[PDB]
Amino acid sequence: RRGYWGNKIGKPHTVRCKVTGRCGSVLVRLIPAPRGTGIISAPVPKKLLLMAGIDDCYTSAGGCTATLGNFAKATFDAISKTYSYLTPDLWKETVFTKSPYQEFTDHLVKTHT
RNA sequence: UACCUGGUUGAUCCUGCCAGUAGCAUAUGCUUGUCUCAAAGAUUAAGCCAUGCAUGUCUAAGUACGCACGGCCGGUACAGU
Repeated sequence: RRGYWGNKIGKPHTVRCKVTGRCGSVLVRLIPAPRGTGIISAPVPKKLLLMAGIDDCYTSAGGCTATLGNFAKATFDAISKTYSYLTPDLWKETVFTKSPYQEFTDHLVKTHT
């Protein structure tokens, strides 16, 4: 989930909110950034965030980032939390639409599992 | 540009320092066409010093008998310089 800096002009360029993600003494602090600053990070998370389409970000690390297996999994952990972070936009209540499992069950009553 | 990478082990995750990285100002090595700007015996010995120079000054208007120059003849405030 991508978001904006402090104002709108369409097409989100950065992270919605300031989030973290930890994997066994490594953590990352993805901080939002204004347009055109580029991704300011180490080489390892610069891969992931660039592929994500998050084109602007400030970061900072803490702990042993030498063992990169932790470092990248902790980045990926942070990138997950974006839709698991509650924002005032999402406060309006969902309509609880029926599941595809329910509606399309008619074709699956043959022998299908 | 709010950034990290290598090194303790058979292998893994930490703690931790060492090394790598960029700027700045002094010395030094090697090299060097053209253009502008210019810091420069402070670091150490506020150690010691040859020679040369670096503070003098007169307007119509303080004092002109320089045997100076000049004079158009002088002085009688008395010339001009």
